[PDB]
Amino acid sequence: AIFSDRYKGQRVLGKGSFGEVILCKDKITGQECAVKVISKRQVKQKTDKESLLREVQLLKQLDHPNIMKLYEFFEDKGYFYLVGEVYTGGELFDEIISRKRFSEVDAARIIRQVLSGITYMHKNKIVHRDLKPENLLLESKSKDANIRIIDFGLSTHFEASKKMKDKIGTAYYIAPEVLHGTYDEKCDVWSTGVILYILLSGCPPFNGANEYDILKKVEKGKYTFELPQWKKVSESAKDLIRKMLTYVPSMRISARDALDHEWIQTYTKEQISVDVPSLDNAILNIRQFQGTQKLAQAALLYMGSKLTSQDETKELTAIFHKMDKNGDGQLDRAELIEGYKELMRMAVEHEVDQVLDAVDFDKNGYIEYSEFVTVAMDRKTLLSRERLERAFRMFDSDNSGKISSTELATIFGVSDVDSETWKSVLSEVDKNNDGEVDFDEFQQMLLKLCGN
Ligand SMILES: CCOc1ccc2cc(-c3nn(C(C)C)c4ncnc(N)c34)ccc2c1
Repeated sequence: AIFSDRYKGQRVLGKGSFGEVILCKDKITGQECAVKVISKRQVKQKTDKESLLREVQLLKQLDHPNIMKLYEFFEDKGYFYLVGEVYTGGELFDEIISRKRFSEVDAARIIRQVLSGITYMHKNKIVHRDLKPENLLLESKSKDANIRIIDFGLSTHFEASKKMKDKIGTAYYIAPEVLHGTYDEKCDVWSTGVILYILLSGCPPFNGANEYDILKKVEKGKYTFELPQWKKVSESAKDLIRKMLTYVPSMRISARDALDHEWIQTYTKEQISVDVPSLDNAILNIRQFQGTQKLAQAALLYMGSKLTSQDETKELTAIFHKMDKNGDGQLDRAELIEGYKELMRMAVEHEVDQVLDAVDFDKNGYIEYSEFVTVAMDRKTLLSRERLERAFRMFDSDNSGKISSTELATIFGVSDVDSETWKSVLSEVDKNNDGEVDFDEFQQMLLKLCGN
């Protein structure tokens, strides 16, 4: 059983935990699916293979409406291919930030689904460990949509990368016992409690300028309902949170018992009989929170893609150089395709043609391969550049066009860019920056922060 015999790649869905997720189509039935591809080289394995294979076969037999459905598993010399159901509703928080109203009832409905999925996985002795908002996908982009939890089972068998672009935003949700090494299924209740806290206040209970500051707060395990917006929240909501954020895991409430809590029972009634004050301050805070996380994430991805495109620019140039036996710097369509594939080994027809459209619209003859390389690599970094700009614009909620030094400090702290380093970089871009930057200056900073 070879993966490529059955599935063809259609389009990339993203780079989630442990590797790329590619939208694929069954070659016979047309069935679309989301395949997580884990590189055995890039990602280390924790357990023996037998244990991994058994857990995988178990997961194929489990079905729950709030857990991502796993269909199939493949393996070759380099990779694992995990074939899951594709969900098109995006990440929960990216929906939440577009809503005009949000109440305790909305929060309770969300958390009841998460707790239902978790309870079922815990019954089968499967622990997530890395539960966070990113792992809550929607079937459709609407507040009416079901939540599907992704990544159950992976933490037990795969080591997470320490690359900051991957470990960004993780510190808020991780249980203290996970930091110290002894953990069980209760760690998922803790992570869910942090998410619930954020839904109801828009602020993480354990917050900080950078990873270590956040982790230090999580380890001490102390948090409060001191913020003004907690006055708008029921005592019942707060009581559940206290049980879910109980430090010693044996004293911490179970996912199953959390489903039986008064708050869940009361606020998830299909008929909203209780007061429904919109948590307006929480929505504004959550928008700020999401915006900050997505911008820091986009910033790191942009720098990563800039480095990647630097390499591939040199490699592709060398590839074409070898093919340039004439030494005239010009190649035809055929040769450009071969070289583009030669780099890929280190759809293709159509991508080349998009480049040739800009270079030689008429296509009357040969193409300066140097001209080609630029446009080829330039447009390949488009997604990251456009996503960076979109994230900047979304973070800039008042449409000021600027981000302040306080905001830069938050964004770079989350990104693990050193305070003195980015300040120095700012000074070089704009000596009279006046404690704020526009998008262009922000982008210039990112470029200097990755050796450009
Ligand atoms: C034993 C677990 O095996 C799997 C198999 C498939 C998976 C697909 C996704 C997924 N990511 N994304 C984007 C956010 C990058 C998705 N988008 C839509 N649907 C999806 N299903 C995913 C995540 C985890 C998965 C784990």
